[PDB]
Amino acid sequence: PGQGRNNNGLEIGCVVDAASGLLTFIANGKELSTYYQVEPSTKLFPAVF
Amino acid sequence: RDDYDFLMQTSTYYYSVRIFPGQEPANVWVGWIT
Amino acid sequence: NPQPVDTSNITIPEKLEYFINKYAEHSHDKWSMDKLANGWIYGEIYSDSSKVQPLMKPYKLLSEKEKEIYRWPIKESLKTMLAWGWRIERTREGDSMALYNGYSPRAIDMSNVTLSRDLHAMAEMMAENYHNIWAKKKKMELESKGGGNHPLLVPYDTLTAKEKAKDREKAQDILK
Repeated sequence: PGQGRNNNGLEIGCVVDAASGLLTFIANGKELSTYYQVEPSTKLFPAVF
Repeated sequence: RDDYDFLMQTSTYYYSVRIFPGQEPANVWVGWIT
Repeated sequence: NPQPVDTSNITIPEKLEYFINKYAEHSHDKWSMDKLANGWIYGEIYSDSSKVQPLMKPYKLLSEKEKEIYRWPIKESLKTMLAWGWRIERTREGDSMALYNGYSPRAIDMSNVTLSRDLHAMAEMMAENYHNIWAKKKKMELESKGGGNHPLLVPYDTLTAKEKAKDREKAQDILK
């Protein structure tokens, strides 16, 4: 939903659980529906496009 | 606030990306790559 | 000879009323930012000595008289841009935002928007029309008072960038 775009910079938080290979995201204090499951021994580089 | 023992025993890491005002969020992707 | 385009016969469509309201609220927000940064005296009451005139209440809370001072410039702006045969419409994004939805101002920065070649060209051309309107008014008043020749009464091409900055930024603001 179209926000005011002035309250604060859009802060997306990436969380990685290496013990379980779980990748989760937080939009603004709220957990996003999109999540990922990675194979063991994977190396993940924090990236922004 | 946080639990020191949980932090010591955990394997969960975090970072955050702040898209500044004036940059359209639809043109920014955030996550991980190999 | 300053000859601004005629807007007497043109009528703004009904769907543009929401646009006019939003632009007028945004202009009031910018103006509140400007004066509060300047050091203006906040508007709790109507006192002449302490310079508390405009009351800076929310545009919701402004009366119809104070609403018109912002809407009217937008009114002739839309009238000018439509008198040139231009096609303005509310797209799927506008439909989506329509479906979606004491005064502390909050005004979004507008310089962040990137303007294209064609919109930029029509921006300079409408800024030229704005300068023509101002030049006509200035000429009328100067031979009304019967004296003086204003240096800025010069063709828009002969105007400098700093002198054209007002009209350029107003055109960029409306297009953005």
